[PDB]
Amino acid sequence: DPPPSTLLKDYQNVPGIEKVDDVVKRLLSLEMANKKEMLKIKQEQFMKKIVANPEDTRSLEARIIALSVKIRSYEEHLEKHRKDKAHKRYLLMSIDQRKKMLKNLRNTNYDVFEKICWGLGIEYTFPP
Amino acid sequence: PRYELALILKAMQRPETAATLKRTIEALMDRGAIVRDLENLGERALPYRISAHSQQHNRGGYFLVDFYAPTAAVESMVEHLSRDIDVIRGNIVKHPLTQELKECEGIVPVPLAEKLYSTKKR
Amino acid sequence: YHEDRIRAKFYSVYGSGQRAFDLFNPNFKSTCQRFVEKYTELQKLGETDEEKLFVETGKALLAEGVILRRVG
Amino acid sequence: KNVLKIRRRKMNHHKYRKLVKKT
Amino acid sequence: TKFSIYPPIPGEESSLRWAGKKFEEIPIAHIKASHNNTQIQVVSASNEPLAFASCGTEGFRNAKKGTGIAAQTAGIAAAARAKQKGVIHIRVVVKGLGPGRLSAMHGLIMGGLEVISITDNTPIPHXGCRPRKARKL
Amino acid sequence: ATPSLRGRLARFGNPRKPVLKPNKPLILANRVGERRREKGEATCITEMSVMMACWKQN
Amino acid sequence: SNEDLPISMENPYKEPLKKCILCGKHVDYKNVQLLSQFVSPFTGCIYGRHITGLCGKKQKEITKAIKRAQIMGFMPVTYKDPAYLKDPKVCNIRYRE
Amino acid sequence: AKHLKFIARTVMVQEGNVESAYRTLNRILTMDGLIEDIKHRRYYEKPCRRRQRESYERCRRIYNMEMARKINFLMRKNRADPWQGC
Amino acid sequence: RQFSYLIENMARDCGEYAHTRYFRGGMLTNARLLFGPTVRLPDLIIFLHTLNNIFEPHVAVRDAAKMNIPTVGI
Amino acid sequence: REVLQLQEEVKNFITRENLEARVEAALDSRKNYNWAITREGLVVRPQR
RNA sequence: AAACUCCAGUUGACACAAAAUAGACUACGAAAGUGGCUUUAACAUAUCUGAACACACAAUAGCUAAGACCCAAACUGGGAUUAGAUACCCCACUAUGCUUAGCCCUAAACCUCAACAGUUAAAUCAACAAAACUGCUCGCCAGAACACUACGAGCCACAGCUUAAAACUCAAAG
Ligand code: FES
Ligand SMILES: [K+]
Ligand SMILES: [K+]
Ligand SMILES: [Mg+2]
Ligand SMILES: [Mg+2]
Ligand SMILES: [Mg+2]
Ligand SMILES: [Mg+2]
Ligand SMILES: [Mg+2]
Ligand SMILES: [Mg+2]
Ligand SMILES: [Mg+2]
Ligand SMILES: [Mg+2]
Ligand SMILES: [Mg+2]
Ligand SMILES: [Mg+2]
Ligand SMILES: [Mg+2]
Ligand SMILES: [Mg+2]
Ligand SMILES: [Mg+2]
Ligand SMILES: [Mg+2]
Ligand SMILES: [Mg+2]
Ligand SMILES: [Mg+2]
Repeated sequence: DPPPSTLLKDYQNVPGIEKVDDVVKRLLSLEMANKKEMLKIKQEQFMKKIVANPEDTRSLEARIIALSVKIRSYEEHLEKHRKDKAHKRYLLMSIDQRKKMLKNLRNTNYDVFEKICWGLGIEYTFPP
Repeated sequence: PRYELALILKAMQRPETAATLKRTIEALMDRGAIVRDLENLGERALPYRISAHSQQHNRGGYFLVDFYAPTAAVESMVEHLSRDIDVIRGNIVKHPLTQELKECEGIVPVPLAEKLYSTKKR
Repeated sequence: YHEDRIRAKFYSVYGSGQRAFDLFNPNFKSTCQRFVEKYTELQKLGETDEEKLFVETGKALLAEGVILRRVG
Repeated sequence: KNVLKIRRRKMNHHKYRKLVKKT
Repeated sequence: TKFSIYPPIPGEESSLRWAGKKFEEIPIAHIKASHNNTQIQVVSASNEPLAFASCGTEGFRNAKKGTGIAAQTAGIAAAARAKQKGVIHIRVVVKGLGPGRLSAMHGLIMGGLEVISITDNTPIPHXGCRPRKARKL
Repeated sequence: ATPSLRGRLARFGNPRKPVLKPNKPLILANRVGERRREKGEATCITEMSVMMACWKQN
Repeated sequence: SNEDLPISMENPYKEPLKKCILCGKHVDYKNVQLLSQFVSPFTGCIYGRHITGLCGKKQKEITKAIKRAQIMGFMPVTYKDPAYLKDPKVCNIRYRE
Repeated sequence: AKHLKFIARTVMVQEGNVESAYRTLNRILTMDGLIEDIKHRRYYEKPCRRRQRESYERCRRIYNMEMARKINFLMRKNRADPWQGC
Repeated sequence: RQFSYLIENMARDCGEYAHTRYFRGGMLTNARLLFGPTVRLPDLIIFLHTLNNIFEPHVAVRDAAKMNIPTVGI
Repeated sequence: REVLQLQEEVKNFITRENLEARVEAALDSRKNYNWAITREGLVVRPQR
């Protein structure tokens, strides 16, 4: 996971935040934020690493990355909450929606599809 | 994120109240909280008799602690407050001022529902 | 109609005129109608600001002896 | 609607549970 | 001054007195109006029992206890015993919606006691114990 | 103000479950209910109990 | 053609939308004086919107604030605090008639 | 139990008029719903039966409140016949 | 009923006929029984008000069409 | 603008150095959150 | 009537139970379900459709193991009623309702009204009910009864669930 000192995605690019007081820095860091704020940074890092245009979020590739970040969050929640049936359904559905996205990407753009699998560590399995 | 600790303290003299307040703030700081402000709401009669730590309290000192803490700190602080015998009631809520009120245009009138039943002649 | 915007503003600022509407007379003009007419006449002069034009309209009526008691 | 169709099935099921218990 | 239906607050200072006694010192008449019986206990302001009378102690038996006349008879009996001990003004606290809810107070007044306030303290659970199942009548 | 009937009933347009289940159509009739006679109660119970109480004493 | 034909506008005479007394004002559980105005003086029962006259949003806010204040040691449950009995009446309910 | 006694549901008697005081108290409990709630709490009402009653009581409010709104709207026309003989 | 008197005078003045009263069932479709076998029905019916006193179409509108009588109506 | 505002507020935040002084100041001060609303929608602050 | 009198009333202390009012609100969730307070995590999919069995869920009742005890309560006992009363009424008290960990996989699980898209034009339209329809797709139904059955098969289910016939009979059933 991103270090806790990491600045929030909103305040990371505001000018002069590197010189503010240490109290202000930790107040604007991931430590003092909820779990969703760290997930945004995770998605950002994956988008920059894998996607050619990080700004385009409507591409089939950005949607796969965004869904994979959600999938990982559900797996972490389900690790603590084992009998949460509502979230278990959301995980399995999300996994099935990423398989459909990956199938469409494999059919359209193979070169980019391979990069998604490498960066996100997803193994594409053919259905039974 | 930003929280508010509504701390009802036992009816004590100023030196003991000061010690309790300092002790509670020190506990928040030990758990990584950045305490922002301390407000004294005054000593008043409790709305109902509260029994805490084998003592029946009819009066208490109402205080507010504005602080920023990590989400994990809240649970730990709640446990610490339970063990403090000088605290009658202690509750941590998400600070109300963080929640922003959406602008309201006003009350929109809803017309009487129509076409509930067919217009056949009964 | 275009003048309904003027009538609405006039009714809000001054309220219903003291003169009672006589709907039997086809040519009856009310205080609001007089305001619309003056407002329109001053629009022909070429004033482009409604608020300024509304203020000028009221002043002309006051000069003519009309009683314009604002709600305030 | 009346419950005559349900009533036939109700007696069938009751008698079945009674038969299964007995045997 | 205008009459205030709201009782005088014990902490605040009030001018209302009854025989030189403040509202907090007037004896309390606890009435339990059940569906089958009415029980009246007059206690002092410091919770010292003074008088007790129920429809059962007045000789009514079985369904005859669950009547207005039976509760009125108990009220008169409780007032008589309370008036011997020095009670004049009483704060009535009634509990339950039984047939003798109002009749019991009439009996207390007919017995020479003056009711200065009426409090309803019928127990209402805010969600509590599940009551008995409905009857098939 | 009359409570709303929008979305309360089970209809094709209404996606949610029905809030209300009227056994009769919610349509105003052309008549109102007849005047109901008051439940009869025994009178002069208190006065009867004073006379009867004195009879016992005397 | 003709200039006297009606034109298409939004109703100029349309009156502004009504607003509840609490519209645009923060409701706080610590503000017990305000919350007490919406409960029964005798039973402490929360008044419905038909009595209080609040909009759906403010009715929910007031309800949640009362329930919070009542369990956190700020507000009594079974009655209205006598100190607030003399505050302005804003509820359409008459107990004496 | 925990709350201060003699504040809730307490009514003061004016000039020894106990009848008027009891009627007031009984009216306060009725308007708040305590009387009707107590009666329903005597025997347990099962969830399905409670939902069926609330649905019935709600439909009855809507109908009764709409009938009353029409009665007050037409009461103006209870005037004497102006065209008697036509 | 506000104009029943006016309409009845206007008909008498122009030598025509007025029916401003409660319209009994069958006045037009059962006339030969109500009036007589040789009765002549109206050739034109002018409705000055086409609605009855429950805000529904006057029954004579339908009955005039059944009898193929042309109708003028406000 | 938010970072600038925050950088000013942190100057007044309670710290271990000023904790004791801030506790005494709080004990002296009184904060009131109570106010009433009229039928006209006007706030009536408390007079005490 | 029985029961209770180790009872009842006032006052004080006092839950591993259940959550008045708000709610005349109509929200959340795939459905089942969800209405005391706080906090943490959190509510899939940038075309749609797409499983009795694949996968994951599924009220109440019930099963296995370990705990909790206010109240309610199948069963059972007592009282009464009755021709009888294996019921309806009264009393007492269990399994069970709760928690933890595994099962079981059913409902009038019905708002008996499928998902998505669109329309209010004309013959609107058997009746009733909650007006009548178009495009598209999946699922399902072809007289009643036999039959939520038999047999076979699968299942932590073993008095179970799911799938599910036939022979004889009838001229109706609905
Ligand atoms: S009308 Fe604006 S919040 Fe109530
Ligand atoms: K509750
Ligand atoms: K149903
Ligand atoms: Mg059979
Ligand atoms: Mg029906
Ligand atoms: Mg006996
Ligand atoms: Mg309710
Ligand atoms: Mg699908
Ligand atoms: Mg299939
Ligand atoms: Mg289940
Ligand atoms: Mg169980
Ligand atoms: Mg029991
Ligand atoms: Mg048990
Ligand atoms: Mg259901
Ligand atoms: Mg079905
Ligand atoms: Mg489907
Ligand atoms: Mg079955
Ligand atoms: Mg089978
Ligand atoms: Mg088999």
